[PDB]
Amino acid sequence: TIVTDNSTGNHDGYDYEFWKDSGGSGTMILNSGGTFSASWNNVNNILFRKGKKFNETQTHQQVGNMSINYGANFQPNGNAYLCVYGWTVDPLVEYYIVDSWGNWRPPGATPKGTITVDGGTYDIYETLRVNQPSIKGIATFKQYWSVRRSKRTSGTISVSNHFRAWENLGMNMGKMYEVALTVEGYQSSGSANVYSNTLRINGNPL
Repeated sequence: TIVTDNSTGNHDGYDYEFWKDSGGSGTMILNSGGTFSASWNNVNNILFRKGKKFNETQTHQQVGNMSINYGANFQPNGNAYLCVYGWTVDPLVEYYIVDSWGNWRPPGATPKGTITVDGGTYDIYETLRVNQPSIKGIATFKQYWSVRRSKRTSGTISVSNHFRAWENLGMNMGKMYEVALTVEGYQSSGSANVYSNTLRINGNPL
């Protein structure tokens, strides 16, 4: 069913979220299980995601091994990411595992290292966000990034492998708040059809 405004629910067992600030328009259509499609037009910032929200009490190791099998028809006109996305609390952390992008490879900082995983190479990045909107109000928090060296819009993302690698370069993780397959748009238009999206925990689908 159709979402065109900030809305936070559950659909076919996947937690979904549509979030946009002021200006432009967006349409998220909710489909089977993890799938969805998105259209956005002249937005500042928009996020469409479908994944799992957590109760905020366990670390990633406790939650188990996570892996995402997805496929997407990704068509950005401008700045947009296709990625696994989410947060930890304590420390507050916003994180991105980016598999494809529009005209600009994020996040424009200095790579701290690389992980090679799922058939490709990812540069790793840490950035700082100072008094910014967050899930826990206006806060100061870090962003962790793994950004693929070349664009890909289907395959497996071994989410936990990334986390291990982040902790290994001393980028510590808090307690799981969310992991989700995300389309994010910045000052762009475009559309994305996420025809496939299965989150597995310990080999266990959703």
